[PDB]
Amino acid sequence: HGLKGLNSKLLDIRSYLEKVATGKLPINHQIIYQLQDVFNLLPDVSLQEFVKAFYLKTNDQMVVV
Amino acid sequence: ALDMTTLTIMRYLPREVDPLVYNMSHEDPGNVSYSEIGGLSEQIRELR
Amino acid sequence: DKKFHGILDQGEGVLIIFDEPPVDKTYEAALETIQNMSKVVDSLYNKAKKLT
Amino acid sequence: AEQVYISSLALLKMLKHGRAGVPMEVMGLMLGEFVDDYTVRVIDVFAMPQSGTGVSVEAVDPVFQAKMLDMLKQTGRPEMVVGWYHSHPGFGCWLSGVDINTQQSFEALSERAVAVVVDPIQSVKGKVVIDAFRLIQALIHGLNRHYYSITINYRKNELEQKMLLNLHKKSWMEGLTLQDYSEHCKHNESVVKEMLELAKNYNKAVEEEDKMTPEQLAIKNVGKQDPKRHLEEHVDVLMTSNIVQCLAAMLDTVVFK
Amino acid sequence: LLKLFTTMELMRWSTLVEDYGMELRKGSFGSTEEGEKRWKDLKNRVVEHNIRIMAKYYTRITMKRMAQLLDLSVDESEAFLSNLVVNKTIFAKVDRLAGIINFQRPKDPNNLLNDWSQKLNSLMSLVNKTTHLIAKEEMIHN
Repeated sequence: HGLKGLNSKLLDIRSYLEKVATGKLPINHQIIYQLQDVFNLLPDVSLQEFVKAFYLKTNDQMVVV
Repeated sequence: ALDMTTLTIMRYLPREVDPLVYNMSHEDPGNVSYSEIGGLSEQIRELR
Repeated sequence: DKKFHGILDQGEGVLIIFDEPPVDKTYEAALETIQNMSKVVDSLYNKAKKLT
Repeated sequence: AEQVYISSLALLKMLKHGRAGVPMEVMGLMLGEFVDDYTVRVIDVFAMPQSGTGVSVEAVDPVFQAKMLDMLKQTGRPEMVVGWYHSHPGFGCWLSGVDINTQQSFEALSERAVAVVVDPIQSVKGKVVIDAFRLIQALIHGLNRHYYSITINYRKNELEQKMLLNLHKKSWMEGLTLQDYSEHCKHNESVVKEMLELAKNYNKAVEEEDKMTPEQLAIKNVGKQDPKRHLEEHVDVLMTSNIVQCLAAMLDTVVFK
Repeated sequence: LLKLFTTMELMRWSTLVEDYGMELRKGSFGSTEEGEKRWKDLKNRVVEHNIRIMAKYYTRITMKRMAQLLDLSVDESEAFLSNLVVNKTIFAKVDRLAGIINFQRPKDPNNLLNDWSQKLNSLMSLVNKTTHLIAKEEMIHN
């Protein structure tokens, strides 16, 4: 139910930005800032760090299961 | 206060005092001061 | 004597210290549970041979 | 054969006012229409103010009433006063004689007016208790003697329900939320630990009761807490709680990137 | 002065002493006894200050350059750091062999995961908050 929710919000922002580039997009430099901040918050990174965190965690879950 | 059918609180009250605490409290009216008696300012002062 | 958890490297004349704290409790209780169960199984089968 | 249909908004306003008044038998009026001799429909309700005394004839307030009536006219809710609700909290659904007299005062207004008794407290979450009926446990008061029961149903809409579904739904940002891990670990470490002490309990009950019957059994297990329903029940939390947490991560890692 | 200890930046002792020494001493920091004793504290507070901010920015640090930053040599530093960790005012762990001070705390998979879990949540609000604006414009725009 949450996943369905997500996909919806992303649409919204997507075609809006189009309307930005078409629908006489005024500017809203206040939104674009926030989009950027959404990207900057994007967890990358199958990094040697995370790859271990998740791994060490999943195992704990296995023991309980 | 409690209810007679619903049997729930009908209204909280305070701590009563029965019909005996009045007779010894608000009732018993003392008389004349201590001067009325004496013969031994011993206990009169001692108690005071 | 297990005081501070480290090791001496005499080659370089160094002392290493470590910050141990991994002896996990969960996994311990899990192993203990396996023991109590490994007793319950036997006792369970002790009734089976009788009912079978 | 005769029946009433009680719209949803009516019933919820009903139970709300009743449950709010505990325990002074509130009252209010019912707005609706008489379809035929076999039907009364109640689409609306409004609430009647309280008074130093319980529900009774004068409890009905004419000023208040009409004052509400016209007010609703402006909103197009024009409909007869078809009956009057009421509540007998804790005492089930029946009319006291005092309920009766008033019911008569609503007979001479309309011969088909009905009485509706709601019982807030007992009314369980399952099948809400409601009762509607008119004059001539409850049999003590002459359920069939002075008055007689009726039947009830509920006019519905596919949407109404649809709103109500989300009642016990979740939030939005929900589904992707990952409870504090570290804190979770305690559940598995603390939960598993508590179970450990039980593991031996189950062992002792199998080695013991192993040689008994059910009558002897009631003596054992009505007393203490058999460790059977504890291990099975306890495993429930670990299972699903862990799976949801494990699953949640699996999605956040792949999805959120 | 107060504005100098509010903000977060390196102090460099000498410049401070030069600029403020005169104006301080004039006020009725006194002799070389009870008052003068304050001069040593002030130096301490300065050290605690720089070492207090480095802990903010730098994830790792070295030795020499750290001395340079704190003016003090290898000793005045190691000592200042030791006293701070003893009494506890930072989490720093050294690697002695003429090398590296290490200021990063010791988190565990669980700690790293918290940051990720927390990040995800904050993003949601960016994805949720960010929705109303998009709509507000459509209604106010067309």
